[PDB]
Amino acid sequence: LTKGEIVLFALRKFAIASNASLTDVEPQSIEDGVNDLEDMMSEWMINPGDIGYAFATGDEQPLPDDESGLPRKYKHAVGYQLLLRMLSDYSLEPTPQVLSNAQRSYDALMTDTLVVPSMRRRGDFPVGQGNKYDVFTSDRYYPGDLPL
Amino acid sequence: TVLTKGEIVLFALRKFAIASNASLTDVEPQSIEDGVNDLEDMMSEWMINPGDIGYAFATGDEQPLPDDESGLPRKYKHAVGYQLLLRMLSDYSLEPTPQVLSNAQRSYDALMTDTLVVPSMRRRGDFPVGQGNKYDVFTSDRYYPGDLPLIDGDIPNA
Amino acid sequence: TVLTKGEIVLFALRKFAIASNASLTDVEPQSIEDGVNDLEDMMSEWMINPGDIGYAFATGDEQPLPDDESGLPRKYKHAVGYQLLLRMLSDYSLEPTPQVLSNAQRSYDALMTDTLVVPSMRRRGDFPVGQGNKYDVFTSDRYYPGDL
Amino acid sequence: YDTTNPQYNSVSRQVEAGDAVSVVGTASQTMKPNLFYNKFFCGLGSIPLPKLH
Amino acid sequence: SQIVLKKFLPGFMSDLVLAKTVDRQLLAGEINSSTGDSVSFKRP
Repeated sequence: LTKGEIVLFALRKFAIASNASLTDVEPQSIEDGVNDLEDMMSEWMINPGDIGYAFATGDEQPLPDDESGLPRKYKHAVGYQLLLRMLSDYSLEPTPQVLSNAQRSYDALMTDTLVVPSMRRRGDFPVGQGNKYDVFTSDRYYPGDLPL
Repeated sequence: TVLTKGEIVLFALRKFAIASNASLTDVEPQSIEDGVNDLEDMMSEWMINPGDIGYAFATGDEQPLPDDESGLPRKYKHAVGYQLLLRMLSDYSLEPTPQVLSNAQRSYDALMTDTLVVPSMRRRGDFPVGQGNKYDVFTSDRYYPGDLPLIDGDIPNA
Repeated sequence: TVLTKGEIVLFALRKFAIASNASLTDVEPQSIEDGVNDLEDMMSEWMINPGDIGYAFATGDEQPLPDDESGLPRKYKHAVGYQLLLRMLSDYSLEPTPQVLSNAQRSYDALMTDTLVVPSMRRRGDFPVGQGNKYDVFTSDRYYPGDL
Repeated sequence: YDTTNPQYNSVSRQVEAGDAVSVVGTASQTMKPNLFYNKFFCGLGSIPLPKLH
Repeated sequence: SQIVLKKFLPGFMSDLVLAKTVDRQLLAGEINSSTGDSVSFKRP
């Protein structure tokens, strides 16, 4: 799943260019799309969380043929979002069907990264004599929150 | 009998008359390739949220071909084709119709009904078993296991 | 009189005036076989939500042909035809009318009325039977058997 | 041998490169070794196992 | 075809006379866990 494939999906879905169009977008435009994917992933490190994207090494510009490392399960979701971000570049506006597809793919991606933090006991809560803290277990109160 | 990705893509195209067999006498191989790739990617995405339904992905690394067998039962093909049609309609810049949306909704709802689980609520684990359950004679103990109970004894860790 | 897949498809085509006996223009058999295929897949999918209505499917390898008999009674003909019409109008890129929608809804409600069956909740299984049922002599149960 | 924390030194000098090392014993001898130790060298426990259904 | 009596209808029975007549005196409690899989008696 090279970075270039993700960019090609974005342009084909809104029809700007395709392996069919008599016309085609210049090479410079594709580089901007690869650079936009990297800003996308840099931001996605924060809100959606880490996914497994392999960023460029120190002091190399990203290349369209470079490996990305995201599994093909998340490909539709990553591609649809990028299209919305760079759609306005070509002076266009998205459609409700495209918006719904992107939203559904985003929910599908989010369903794969749940947390459910499952908060623990306070730390001063007593442990009853039913646990037999005298013999079987040393602690007479809950251990705490596992610091750092 | 057998479901082929080529015929699924052809059904998706025909249901919106992008390339039919009555109105138009043309089918485009570029459209076929785009459709089959979209079907592959969409099935890969579907592998998580709706759950596996028996689709077979391309082994190795060579690209899928329309002549291969999908392996899907014939009762899912309408839902698959509709959901594919909605996803690929942007390329020809044709907006969908409310009747098509309703049909896709009903097909997807039927698939959802077919693929339900509705799990039950197991016992907590410290909840006592009643005195009338005859422990010390039956297999039951004073308390519920709260985990899958031992089935053999040769494998006792789980 | 025995209903056939070809008869159902012809009824569905006629009811919205796409093709009929009186028309001076007629559609190729490719459209007819596409319609019968659509009927076959729709009725095979109908095995889960509405239930079983007695439809006869192709015997494995063999493809469906219009001349064979489906086995459905005359009652379900309008329901099946209207559903096929609603699923097939998009092929010719048309829009169903409100009267057609209402008629299809009425016939589908009739189909649900025919198919409907409601269950009964059996006793839990630890429910006492009572001393008045003569569980000492007349009945061997002190508690209800439960679901079978 | 920690220069920043001299509190925990347990050897006269650091092990630099090229130091001389040796292996105590013989090439392929087999023997039964005798032991010596303190009370708090090792600890052994046998944790109980729970009953089943 | 809805009401069913609990009492099972009577059936057919054989009779037991051979085990009663045969000898159950000498060999009884002689095949123990120590004797083995066979036991022998003497002859005149």
